[PDB]
Amino acid sequence: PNSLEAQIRQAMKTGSTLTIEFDQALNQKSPGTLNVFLHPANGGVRIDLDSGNQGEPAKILWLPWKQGELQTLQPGSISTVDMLFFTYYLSGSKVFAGDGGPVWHIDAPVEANQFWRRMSSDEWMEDWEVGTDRQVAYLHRAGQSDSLWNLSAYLEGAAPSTYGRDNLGQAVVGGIVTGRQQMSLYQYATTSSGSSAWSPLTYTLQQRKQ
Amino acid sequence: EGVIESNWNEIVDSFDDMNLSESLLRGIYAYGFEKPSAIQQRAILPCIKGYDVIAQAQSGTGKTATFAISILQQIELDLKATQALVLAPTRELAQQIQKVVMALGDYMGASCHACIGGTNVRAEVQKLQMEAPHIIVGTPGRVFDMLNRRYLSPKYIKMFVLDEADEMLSRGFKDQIYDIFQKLNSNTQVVLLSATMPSDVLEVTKKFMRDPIRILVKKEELTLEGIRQFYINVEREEWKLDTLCDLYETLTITQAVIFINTRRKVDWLTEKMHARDFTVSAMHGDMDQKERDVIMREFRSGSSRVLITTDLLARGIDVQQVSLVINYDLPTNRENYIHRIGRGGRFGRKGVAINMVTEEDKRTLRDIETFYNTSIEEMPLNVAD
Repeated sequence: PNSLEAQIRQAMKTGSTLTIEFDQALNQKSPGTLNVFLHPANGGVRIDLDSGNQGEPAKILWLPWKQGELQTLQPGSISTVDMLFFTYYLSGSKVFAGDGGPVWHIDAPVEANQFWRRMSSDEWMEDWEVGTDRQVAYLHRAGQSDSLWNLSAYLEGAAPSTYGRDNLGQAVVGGIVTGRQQMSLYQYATTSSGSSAWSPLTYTLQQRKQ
Repeated sequence: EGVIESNWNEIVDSFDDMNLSESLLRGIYAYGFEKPSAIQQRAILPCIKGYDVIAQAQSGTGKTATFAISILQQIELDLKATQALVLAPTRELAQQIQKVVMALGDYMGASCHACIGGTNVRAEVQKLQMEAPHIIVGTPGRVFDMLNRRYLSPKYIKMFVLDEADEMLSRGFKDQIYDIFQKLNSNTQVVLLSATMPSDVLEVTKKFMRDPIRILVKKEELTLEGIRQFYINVEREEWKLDTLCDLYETLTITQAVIFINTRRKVDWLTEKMHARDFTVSAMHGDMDQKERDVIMREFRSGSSRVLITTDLLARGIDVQQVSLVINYDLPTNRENYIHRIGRGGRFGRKGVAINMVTEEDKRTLRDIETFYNTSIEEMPLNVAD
């Protein structure tokens, strides 16, 4: 009926359920705009680089995961409207987003102090003054050693968003571009319970201490 | 430190045997250089001659001096136009490059500007409209901006340097880099320096270069730095299962991974741990790609607090975080050991691995530390997650 590209946007907007399946090979592709092929999976969508298997061509914003490092999607890559944004599955991983800023994917075991340190060499961060603030979406698995995610030392604002429980659970993070340097981020959790529905990933207001 | 591996056998161990202009030599000696590094002895020459180069080099003043010297030697000084474009992944690095470039080119009359922006995106534009610097160094976003807005010109650019490419592609500049290259002339010399050499960096060299010169430093890309490795004397095989269950009573374990040498034992152990009331997911080599996709999602979600699997070697396990990892079956060699418990990347250097050692095991490998070439303490009677 609707290209899969559209069915997905439908789920994100309304707040239905539609699981996403990623091929591990996507992690070989640097953050940026990427040509991928969507396939109908078992009550969701599969994303890989195979044209066969009733495949539908699409052009997304992609942010992979990389062991022992951060991966960053640059704001200047965010313009084409209704373009879909996806990051690899979150299973310990944190995701931090700036309103018209970059979007970082952090490997699970990276101490907050250490990733904050790396983030701040980025132009958008160097453009974020001690004493002033910005909008920030920030997701982290629930009940994980604070030193791995807690940014209270650097940011003053609403507490972070979370996925899972007792440091158990998977999350998926998607998005839809709504202009230049603007996109509406969504999410869904997978747990022993099963796969939850899509929902907004809000951006609260955070002030910068140091 | 790995071992140097070129496809260019020429080596020059003096700056005087490189046919550099006198003024450039003055700058090089005045800056304190006396004899070139391993990477300079191999890379500077193929650059001055104009060939595309790939150099696997750690960050430092010596690495920067490789492409700085090369660039300065090619500049046509009387041509008051930008002739070289260097991309770095941050404002900070870019500015350090400018410093180095200016110092060496000090006696030559070579101009070099840094596309930073900062608190001057309107001010610095007033200087670029006045003069086209010989060499421009900046970040990909900022450079691409200046090209689109016509404050920089690609017309006389014959030398294009990607510094810390692995970084830049981690920081999302792949698009901006691809876009900048599409604006440069066809015959443009590409020099690429990167400490790592993953798939997308290789892919870049394949698109931007022709029959390039490779200077690589092959070394293990997985390490045990930060992993706390332990071993338990189990005496005999039969008493492994009882030891494993006693670890669960002693230690706090969110999730765990257990490595096994054969499939027949993965299936044996999977059912025995079912019988002992454990949320377990099993994985082996005989499975398809779509099957393993399923048993991995179970584990990544929490449906299984335990993944028991076999050494894959070709396929890396899709595991992000785990309380610990258990060698229920000792790997047969250092490479397999490092695949199972070694981590990649510079950060999050932390883990726990426990190795089970039968008496037969000791006979076949005298000393575990020696056999795998790493520290492995006997497990204490304390608690380490």
